[PDB]
Amino acid sequence: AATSRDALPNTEASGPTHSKEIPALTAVETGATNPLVPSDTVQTRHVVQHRSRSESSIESFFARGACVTIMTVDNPASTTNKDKLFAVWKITYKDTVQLRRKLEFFTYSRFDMELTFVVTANFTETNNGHALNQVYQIMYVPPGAPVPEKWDDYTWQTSSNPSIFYTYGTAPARISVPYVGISNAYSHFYDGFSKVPLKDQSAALGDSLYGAASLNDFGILAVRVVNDHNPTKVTSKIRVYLKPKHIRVWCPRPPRAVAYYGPGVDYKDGTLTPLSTKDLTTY
Amino acid sequence: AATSRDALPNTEASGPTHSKEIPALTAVETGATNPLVPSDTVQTRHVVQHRSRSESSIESFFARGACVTIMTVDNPASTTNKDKLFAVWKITYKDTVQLRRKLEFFTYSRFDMELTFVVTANFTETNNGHALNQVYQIMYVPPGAPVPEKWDDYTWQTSSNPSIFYTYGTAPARISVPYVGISNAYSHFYDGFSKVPLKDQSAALGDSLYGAASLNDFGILAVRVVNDHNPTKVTSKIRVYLKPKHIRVWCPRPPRAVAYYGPGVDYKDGTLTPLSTKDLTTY
Amino acid sequence: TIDDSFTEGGYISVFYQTRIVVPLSTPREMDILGFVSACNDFSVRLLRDTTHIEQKA
Amino acid sequence: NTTTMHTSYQNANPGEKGGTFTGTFTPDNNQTSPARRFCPVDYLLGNGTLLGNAFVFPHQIINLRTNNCATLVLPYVNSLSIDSMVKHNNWGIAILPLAPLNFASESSPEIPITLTIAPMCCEFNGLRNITLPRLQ
Amino acid sequence: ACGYSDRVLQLTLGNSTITTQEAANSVVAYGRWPEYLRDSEANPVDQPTEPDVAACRFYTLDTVSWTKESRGWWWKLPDALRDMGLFGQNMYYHYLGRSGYTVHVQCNASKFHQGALGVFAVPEMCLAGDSNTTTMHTSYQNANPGEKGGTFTGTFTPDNNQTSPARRFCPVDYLLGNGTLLGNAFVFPHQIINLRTNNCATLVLPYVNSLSIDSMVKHNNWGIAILPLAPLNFASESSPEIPITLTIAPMCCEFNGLRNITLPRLQ
Amino acid sequence: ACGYSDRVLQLTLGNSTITTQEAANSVVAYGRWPEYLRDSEANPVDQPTEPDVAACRFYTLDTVSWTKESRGWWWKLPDALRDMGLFGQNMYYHYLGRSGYTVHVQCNASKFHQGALGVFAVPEMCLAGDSNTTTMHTSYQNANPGEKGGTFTGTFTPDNNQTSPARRFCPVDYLLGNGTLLGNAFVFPHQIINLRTNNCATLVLPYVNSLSIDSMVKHNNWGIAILPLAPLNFASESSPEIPITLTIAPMCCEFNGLRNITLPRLQ
Amino acid sequence: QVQLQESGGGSAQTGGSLRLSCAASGFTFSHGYMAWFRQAPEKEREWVACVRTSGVSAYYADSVLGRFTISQDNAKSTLYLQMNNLKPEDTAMYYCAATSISCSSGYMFWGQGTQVTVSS
Amino acid sequence: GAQVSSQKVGAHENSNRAYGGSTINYTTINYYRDSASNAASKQDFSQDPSKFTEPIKDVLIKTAPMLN
Amino acid sequence: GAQVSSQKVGAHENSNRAYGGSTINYTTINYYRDSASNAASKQDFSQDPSKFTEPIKDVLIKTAPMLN
Ligand SMILES: CCCCCCCCCCCCCCCC(=O)O
Ligand SMILES: CCCCCCCCCCCCCCCC(=O)O
Repeated sequence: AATSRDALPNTEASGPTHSKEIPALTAVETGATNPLVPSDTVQTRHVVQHRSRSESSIESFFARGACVTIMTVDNPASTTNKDKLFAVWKITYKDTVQLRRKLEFFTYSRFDMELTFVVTANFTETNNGHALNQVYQIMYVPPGAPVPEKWDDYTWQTSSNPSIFYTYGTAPARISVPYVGISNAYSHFYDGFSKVPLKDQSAALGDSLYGAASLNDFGILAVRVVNDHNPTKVTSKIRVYLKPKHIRVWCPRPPRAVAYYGPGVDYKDGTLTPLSTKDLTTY
Repeated sequence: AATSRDALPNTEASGPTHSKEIPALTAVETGATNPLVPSDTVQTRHVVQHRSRSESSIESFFARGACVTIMTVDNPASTTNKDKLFAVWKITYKDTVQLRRKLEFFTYSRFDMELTFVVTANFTETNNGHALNQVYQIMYVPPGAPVPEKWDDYTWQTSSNPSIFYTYGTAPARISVPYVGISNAYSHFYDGFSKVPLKDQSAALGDSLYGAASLNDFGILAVRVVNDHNPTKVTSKIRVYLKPKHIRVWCPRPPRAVAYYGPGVDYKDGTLTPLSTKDLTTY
Repeated sequence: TIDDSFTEGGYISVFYQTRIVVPLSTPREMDILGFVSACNDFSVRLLRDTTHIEQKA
Repeated sequence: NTTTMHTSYQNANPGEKGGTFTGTFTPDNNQTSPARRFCPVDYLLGNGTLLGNAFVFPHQIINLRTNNCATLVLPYVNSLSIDSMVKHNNWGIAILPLAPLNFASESSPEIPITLTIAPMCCEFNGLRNITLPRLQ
Repeated sequence: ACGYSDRVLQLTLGNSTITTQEAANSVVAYGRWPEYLRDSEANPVDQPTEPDVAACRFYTLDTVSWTKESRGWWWKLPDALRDMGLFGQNMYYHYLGRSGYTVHVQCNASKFHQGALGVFAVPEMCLAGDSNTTTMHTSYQNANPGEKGGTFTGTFTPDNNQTSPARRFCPVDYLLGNGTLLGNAFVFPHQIINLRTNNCATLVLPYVNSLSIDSMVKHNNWGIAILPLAPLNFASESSPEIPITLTIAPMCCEFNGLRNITLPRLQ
Repeated sequence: ACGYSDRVLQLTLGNSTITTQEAANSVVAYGRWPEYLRDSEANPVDQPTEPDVAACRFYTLDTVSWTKESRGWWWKLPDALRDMGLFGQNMYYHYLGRSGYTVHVQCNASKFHQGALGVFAVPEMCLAGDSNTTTMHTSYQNANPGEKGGTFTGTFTPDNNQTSPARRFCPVDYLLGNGTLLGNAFVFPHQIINLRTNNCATLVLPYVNSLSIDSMVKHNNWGIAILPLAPLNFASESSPEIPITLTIAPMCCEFNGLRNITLPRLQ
Repeated sequence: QVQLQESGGGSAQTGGSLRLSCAASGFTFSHGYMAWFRQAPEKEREWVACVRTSGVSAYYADSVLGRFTISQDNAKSTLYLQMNNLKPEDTAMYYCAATSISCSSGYMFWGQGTQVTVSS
Repeated sequence: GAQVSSQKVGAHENSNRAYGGSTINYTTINYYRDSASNAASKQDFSQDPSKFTEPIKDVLIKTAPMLN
Repeated sequence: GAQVSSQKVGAHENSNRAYGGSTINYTTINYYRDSASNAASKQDFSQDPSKFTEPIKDVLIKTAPMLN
């Protein structure tokens, strides 16, 4: 019943003391933190506490949208040699640093996921040519579904896939995705392997990655310019912003101290130094 | 219970007088203002007062939006020598004159703050080139948070910072910020220093500014063009308009007579002359 | 949450009250470990981005 | 005229001897070693505003023919409930002659002014070692 | 009155009994006691096998040594108990398995000895690799070092042989072996054996995972990391040595999907 | 049951807290706790200033040393606290002042150390002179040695320089520094720190005098004398050393007759 | 984009002198201070010297007193650090920390720094 | 949870069967959880300026001699 | 089926005849069938940290000796 926006426990006025009770003495061998408050050690007056923990609630701590990835696509001229650039990105929070570390404060989580799409385009070649306002399809390809090989192949029919046709210039795109995990919680860290190396099998056949569950965990997004070739080249950058809503978490873990290296927990050399120089007897 | 839109006290009909009571005589040594009304000194008729003080209420006096700052950014060509201009402005009402003086009518205040963003762009170089409608991120960097050093560095991920992606051409941008002060009122004037110059310390170590609290009081805003380099240069001006809502104030102070000079109370020479020439016996 | 004079916090110090005494055949020097924790009355506000991590390029 | 908010602590707090107002603003030109003090112009109430508006502050005017003293009880006023006294001054007591001194047909009259202030309802928190400020 | 103390503890599981006279109470991880799967959270449809007394008993892992040189030590559960009586047998015989533990670490000395050992319990204790070229490259054979377990190192030394990698964990001590400052290791349930005070660490651990029941062969639930917070010191000696012994007891263990035995390639 | 002991004591005054694990209970001098002046016994007519938290807190006096050579040590209250924060400030600002104290003497060692220290509290601890020619001749400057205090001597050596006397106390140890046999020193409230047992001495002292309130500058109420009943011994050593630290806390202090500050000639 | 860029090098013999500069841009709201900081090879970052906004009122660190000179040219929007009598203790990295300040400690903008080496 | 408030009619339209007459009201419904977000009510109180006009300890009676 | 919830008033406007005073509320009505689509309520519970602070089997009593 104690909500987030509740006033914190008050400070009780306590006077001088000379008794056989020892708030001050403990033993951190027990693993337990000694739970004291100012009054326990020094004389205090009465204080009606006003501050609340309101903002520090798990839900509020993740209430911000965050850039997960930057997908780049383009629409070149018809005569061109290179193909029209259409991107495919494996949906994961671990491509960027910020949001990841925040999510790493715990062992597991559940959250309905909100994605936002900020598209931004421009020309590239020195020319005064023209491009009419461009549209963009963002097709979510769940694991196993046919990944588009061309920018104009059958896959874009999306008879079952959930897509979003964004018209450039209008407000950023947004879609809601519930907790879609195969487990009873999303796993930030997975101490194990997908395969088991059997003895009646060759090492190769039984080998897999350390820390990985399913290579394809959530699927890929596919983004393409819908409008056809235009004599003047136009490149586009779609920025995805994720805001984890309705979030729950379990078992806290120490926050990442050294820079990330790969999708794993691994650390690169040359970054193994986080704390600076400070003399013990210097304030 | 006497509201803002209340009719003012009526004018009571009072006739001739010849008594030992003296409304007319006072003594402004007491500091107190003699509280009279027409009837006290001259014969009056009865008047049903219609006018109200409605508009003069503290809330209404600040009910206007006001230009606090003009932030300039640009998006130059990829080949260029100079970097893409991205501005960083220290959030303060004292950069402009108007709103400041209004806020200076008192010693302290509390107000939920509304900011509006009016962006306006144009080309610069003589050329007929093209730029597709540009987006703009306005990232609020609270004190201590990582200030962006590049236009494309990690900081723009904004995993915890509150940002606003404005698409050009749509209605001006607006966000609400509550009373975020560290004190129990915002301080317009602070007669004191942040540091104390101790005797067992060097003058340099104990020195600070006069009238300043915390150098970083509210943080900085960071604005950048989101779209990448475009062959034709496009400069942009983001105008911020603040409207202090839900405002309270305390202790009135004489309004600024001479032009402002710096963030302080200080006055420059050559501006020490506000009142003009008028002869004592000339209407 | 940053170094500031206006919002300074003070000083935490540790001094020998008496001294450390050990009998013979005993390590004459040892260690002390320090811990810190907020109290029930503690709170934090105005969410912001941290500097204790970054992504260079 | 070169450095805003530059008055040094030692000049900001002139203790019991206090300070004065001046009839003219004279900039400090020695940029080799600034004087770093307040130059509070009288008519500007020493803060860029016309003296005539000084009445918005609680006040009394000792007008010789009438009274002989001014008593102004002041409550604690600040943005915080309690604050560092060493660093910050709550109130300010400014005395300026609205009407110049005149006595008989004399050229040099003189009369003294004495200030007696009494702290009230004072409370202090966070007891520690004594601060020896650098006042000079 | 009768003399009941926090230091004196007698734990009993099955046919094994652990005693102690210098304890520091006991730790129930996240306050939850280990338990059997409730119909509400059930997942596999078959009748689960609960070995009970057969597997719910203390098993002593070979004893390691502690010297001034020691950086650290680590194990994985259920991994560590992969070859402990019926628990292992049952483990290898089923596709799924969930188990909790009563971890008791034993390390005594004299009132003339000094130091501190922090036995930490980390659910999903992922450790870091040894290559600056290949992320997440530690091979299964090095990920699961059984009852002998592993250690922590004082320096990160990259593996350069790209002709045949060493594919192991190089878990830097101060980084708790996972890129985070050790000082924060207390967020995990824990006890610190500080010689002058106690002589043992008891950490009861409930089953913790993202799933109700999971493949034990493939995945380790908990992690037991022991690193000397205070280095070992004894008298005016240059080479002191005292042993550390780990005895872990699986609790409320249940296994589903009975099939032929898995003979893993451990070497 | 819960483990409450006589040895474990936590005292708190204002913003200071004293703990201890090897105490021998505590002494309330003459059973009376220090208290504020009651209207029944009031004397000065003005509103007394009661500094409370401002002065009622523990103040540590510089630490002295204990060796086999040590004869003794002594202090005077309020004298000893003449330069301790606000208590001193207030002391110097008033003509009258009454205060009680919570004297805590700290001196720990090893179970291998041996000796006993008798911390005695003597109200009106008058000490003897050093001249065989002039009685009651000790000068104020020598009567009040502040926080550094004084010592006892093993032999009485008269002062012969009658050209310029030394005018100090020569307090013979066995004579308790006042012409009486030490063995009778127990009639005063006291505790004896006997190394093998305890580690501290706590003597709460109420205001004791012939007047309800008195000039603190001029007169000392109590006296804290510490003399080794059993000499210091450690191992088979020739020069052992252990420190003694005094922390005193004024209690229920009240001052009357506020005036300008007194700058005494202490040197 | 308050661009603070140091210059001045660092490879002099023991006893010489170097001119450490710093190009400033963006919006340096004059009022406040502008300064210099050193990190040293293996020590804590230490304050060198601070000069006032436009005012040539400054201070120096006890260690560097008189041997370092910090000025400015607000026309050229630059600050300068002349350093005479370089020594083995002065060998270190130097940073132009010129923003906000108000004193000799607060900042929102630093530079990339440059290394100095007084060899002998 | 709509907030219906009345308006101070100024220019009266030739109506008392819709406008002009029968008290004109307006509806308001907040759209956000934060108090900061709300629209400025404008239904504020006024007060006695005596706290500034008569900062005297003994009550000011206009009809009598100020200094008595 | 509107959801009316109250707000924790921070900066009080000079009103108690519309704002400031008489408890400020806000309306919310879901627009989709999916729970995922809803706006984040923010009316969340807090709890006892003892599950982390005191992970001990026998209750921790601050006033007594830890190890008894
Ligand atoms: C139109 C998009 C529809 C569906 C999008 C599916 C992407 C889901 C991404 C969820 C990320 C949760 C990460 C937790 C990792 C884990 O489960 O172990
Ligand atoms: C997205 C922007 C979020 C936060 C913006 C914070 C800026 C707050 C500015 C408040 C100005 C109040 C000025 C009063 C001065 C004072 O407190 O002394």
